[PDB]
Amino acid sequence: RRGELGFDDMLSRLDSALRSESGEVLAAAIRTRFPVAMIDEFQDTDPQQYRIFRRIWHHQPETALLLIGDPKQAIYAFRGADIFTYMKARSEVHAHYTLDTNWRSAPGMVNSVNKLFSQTDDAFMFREIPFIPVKSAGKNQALRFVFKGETQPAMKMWLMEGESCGVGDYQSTMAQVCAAQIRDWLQAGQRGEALLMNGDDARPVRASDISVLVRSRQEAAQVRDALTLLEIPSVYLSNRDSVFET
Amino acid sequence: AETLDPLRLPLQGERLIEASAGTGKTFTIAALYLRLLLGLGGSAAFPRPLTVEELLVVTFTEAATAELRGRIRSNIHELRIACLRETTDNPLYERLLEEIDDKAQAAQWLLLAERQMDEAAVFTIHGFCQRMLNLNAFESGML
Amino acid sequence: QWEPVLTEWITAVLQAPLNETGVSLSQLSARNKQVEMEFYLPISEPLIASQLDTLIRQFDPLSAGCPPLEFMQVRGMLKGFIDLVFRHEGRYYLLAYKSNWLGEDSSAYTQQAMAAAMQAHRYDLQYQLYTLALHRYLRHRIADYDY
Amino acid sequence: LLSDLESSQELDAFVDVTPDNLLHNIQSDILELENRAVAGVNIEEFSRSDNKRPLDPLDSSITFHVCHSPQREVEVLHDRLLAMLEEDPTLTPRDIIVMVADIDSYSPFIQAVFGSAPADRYLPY
Amino acid sequence: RQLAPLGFDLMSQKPKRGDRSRRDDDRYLFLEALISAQQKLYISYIGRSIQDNSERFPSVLV
Amino acid sequence: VVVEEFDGYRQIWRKRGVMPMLRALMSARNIAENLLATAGGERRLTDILHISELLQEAGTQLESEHALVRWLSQHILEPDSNASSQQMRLESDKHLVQIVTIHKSKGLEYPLVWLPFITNFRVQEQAFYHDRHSFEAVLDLNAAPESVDLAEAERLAEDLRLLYVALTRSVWHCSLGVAPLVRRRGDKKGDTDVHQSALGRLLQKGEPQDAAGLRTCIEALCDDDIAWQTAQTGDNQPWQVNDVSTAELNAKTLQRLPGDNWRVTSYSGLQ
Amino acid sequence: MLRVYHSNRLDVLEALMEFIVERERLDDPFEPEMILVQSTGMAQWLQMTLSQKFGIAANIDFPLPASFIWDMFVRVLPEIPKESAFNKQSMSWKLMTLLPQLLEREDFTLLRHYLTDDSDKRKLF
Repeated sequence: RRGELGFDDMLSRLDSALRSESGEVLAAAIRTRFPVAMIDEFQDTDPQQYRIFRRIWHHQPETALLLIGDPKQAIYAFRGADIFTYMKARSEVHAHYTLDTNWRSAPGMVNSVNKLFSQTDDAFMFREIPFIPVKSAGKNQALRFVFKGETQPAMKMWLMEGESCGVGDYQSTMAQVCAAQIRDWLQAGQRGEALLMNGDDARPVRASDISVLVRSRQEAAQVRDALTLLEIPSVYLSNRDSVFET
Repeated sequence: AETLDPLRLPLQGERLIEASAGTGKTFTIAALYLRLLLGLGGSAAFPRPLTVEELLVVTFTEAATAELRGRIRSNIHELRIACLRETTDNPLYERLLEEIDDKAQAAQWLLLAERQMDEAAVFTIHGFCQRMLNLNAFESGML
Repeated sequence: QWEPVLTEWITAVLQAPLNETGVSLSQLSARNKQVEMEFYLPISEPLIASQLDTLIRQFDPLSAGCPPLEFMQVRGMLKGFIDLVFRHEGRYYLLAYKSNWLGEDSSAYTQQAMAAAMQAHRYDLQYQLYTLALHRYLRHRIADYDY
Repeated sequence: LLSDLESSQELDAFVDVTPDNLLHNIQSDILELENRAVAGVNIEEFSRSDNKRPLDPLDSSITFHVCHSPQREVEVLHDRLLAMLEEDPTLTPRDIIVMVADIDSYSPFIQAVFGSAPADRYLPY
Repeated sequence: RQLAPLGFDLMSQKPKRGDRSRRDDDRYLFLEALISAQQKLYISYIGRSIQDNSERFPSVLV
Repeated sequence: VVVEEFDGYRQIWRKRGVMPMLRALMSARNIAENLLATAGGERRLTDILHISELLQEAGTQLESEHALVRWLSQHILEPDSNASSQQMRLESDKHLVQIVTIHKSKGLEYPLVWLPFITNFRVQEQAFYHDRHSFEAVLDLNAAPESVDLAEAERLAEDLRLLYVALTRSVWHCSLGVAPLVRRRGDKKGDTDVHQSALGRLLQKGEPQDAAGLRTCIEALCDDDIAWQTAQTGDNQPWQVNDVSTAELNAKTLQRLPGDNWRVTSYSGLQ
Repeated sequence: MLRVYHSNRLDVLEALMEFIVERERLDDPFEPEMILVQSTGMAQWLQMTLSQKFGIAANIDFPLPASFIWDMFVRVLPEIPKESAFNKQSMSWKLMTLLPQLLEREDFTLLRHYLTDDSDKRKLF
């Protein structure tokens, strides 16, 4: 009645247009428009989007479809994405291609990730999501986070000691342990003891290098309160609060 | 599964690329864009070379689309310079220059791609849906 | 309801001649008339009000009263829109329209009241700039021109 | 379309521009219809770099500026226009033009940064 | 500034010499702005985002 | 004197607008220098500047002067989040510890990453799952246990994907916080709920164990890259500032007037 | 004779127009001088430059090329009204009446599928 439109209303209108009988010819017009498609971030794909892309580019000749994505990064299920659509797409298509080389992290962290996720079979508990061991880069094989004592390992699982603990006490103890490790890295980093070494080049660890990865706002405020007690300033990048509420 | 080479990918039918975390996905996308522009691959190539306004790239995040458009523009300019000079400093650009036999027609096509880079068909999902609803409004029934 | 009185008033305006010889508006052809002449007048000196108002009062007899207006030094261009310019028997004439006339309803709009309105609303500077613009226009257009 | 006319009389009055500044260099390269871009087909042309045109470091004719917001952009532009007015003693703000891609988006920021200047800093807009 | 065509217009299908488009008009406007500048040319564009500090690329003409 | 200068501020606000009045207020009172001299006042100054920019952006679209005050009071009373009305970063030069959620860390890069709450999990209660054959969204309004189990399986798969996203963002070093967390209300029941989480499904191989079993499963996968240590509660000293001095800087001053009185006017301009 | 004046800048063309006007005077003083422009700022700058060169700039008409072409159509060929019957709004209000009458044809089935689904006289206009 008002004539307005929404973000998902465009997808619903295109799916209803391709659902009709004449709109198939419209799909041929799309085959006249772009005889190719390269779809990035296919893990964040609604079923309407995949129904459209199957309506246009299923089996027609001279048109190519390239679904470039990652099933191990589909974390937007709260937004509307769905991994079962990706499993249906993997069951429908025939060819699969993967990227072997990893250019970001040190080979110690890569070996830790390939060791932790390949303990059992089907670690993602689904049959259509297999895990493969990725390979580290040749240019980044000399990355070392060195401490005052010796070379610090990649993954350090700080096991909190005790039989049974609550939620708030565990969060407070692990926030205090993280703040103590942060202040130890900053106290030894300003004297040239804790370093980041690429081959022979060295860099002291500043406050911008250490980052705490949380999941909720309450535990982020807990980390910020446990870190501001030791005279360490910290920023919250995920702060979406309005300026008018201050 | 098999390993993915950007200069040996058959661009026929439906293909599923699984790019892991930290891999060069935007570089592989730019390599496949240059492959679709110049028409490289031999037997696994496209039947005809396409222009900039015929390659459709769909990415969800708008900043990712802007970064990919800027990177593809920079790659087009670098490949045009490397084809005019018959030399480059990148090994993938070296293999791209080794795959082509002609240099003048490829340089003219890269110059026309640089001039038509503003009219590139690299949009988002909702932007592509709105453009298809506004373009063919008769068969769809959109205002 | 105003329409049948307005048209006879318009013809009463058109029947009234406005000249020193008695020339009406119906004797003017389409090529002789020119409505809404827009002119641009340049000035490269800083326009001093004290050097201009005294030059006006030296020759204009209506500047006996009318204490001088104050304005800043204006250097540049001046826009103007003359209502009507028309020639007749080889002589050019200017015509402007003023139609507010709120304070008069009787026949008191004589030459004294019109001169008082010209002194109050300060239309003397506008008419002098119109005469200067028309003199420059007839000098630029017509060769061998005399004012 | 103009050259296709049969009874057309073509007259050319082109005043040549002496190439000294960078903007005058660009205008002379456009008027003379020549290609000054060095591609470097050989390694001898790629090694040496003196075959191009020398650009003086004090030549502030063409400058490119990177800003972070529409407010900071015109805030930088106002200071740069003040520096340009201070650099030349004979320079009129009428001879200065500012063109924006969208007038309605930037016009609040332009009015904000042009009204906030004090009396010694205010230029009319 | 890009203005998409109506789609069912026949002038966009078979272009002639005297046809006018907004993209070519904007490119000729940039050329006339380059030529019409006598003394100084100033160009400013948004390069970094104010929200997430993302790199914003300039136009193809610049 | 304060009432007179506030009446002058009202005159500037009625003639020139919002930002000229705010700039004259911040220049006459010199509150910006006092907020920059105070430690922790730079974020307040950036918030004041953003509020001033938003008030200037909203003041041009409104004719009345009280309408902007009503709009500001309404936007104070309305905590709705727009893309323009969000808080920005306060400083960029000073290095700070960047706390970032797992969804906002997708595609980024960090040298050292600390994960203190990677063992905390939450059980999905509602029965909204997907069929394993038709791959369609099935919403079960009745409390059937099969739908609850099929939704908890998808919740555990989402938690494992979040664990892989959070693990694959470190470059040099990542640290994990492991603890025998029990979601059940019983304190000492002989078993912990780490097998109900994403990390314990890989540590304990999808089997319920105890704290000693979790410790043996941690110590079983010990390599050169993977190590463990106990949590030590202790603080010695907060930090050292090690500040440095600032060099001298000055501002240029314009010598003359910017322009003469050049304007193209009419007769009405001279009257 | 159609005279075409090619020049690099606009000041040479303005000086040539000034020299043309001062060289050949008009026989009719009340005849307007047709200078075809596209925008109002171009006509304003031309008026200011002609006032600077001549001391005055009056009775100079700046019409559109389409308006001048239709005026020459009226002046040359008789029995033609001053306004065209085929305008944008006139053809729109004509086609809003004509399109429901032409829906029964076979060639207009696409517009019938676009229009006869739901219509509160919004898609038709």
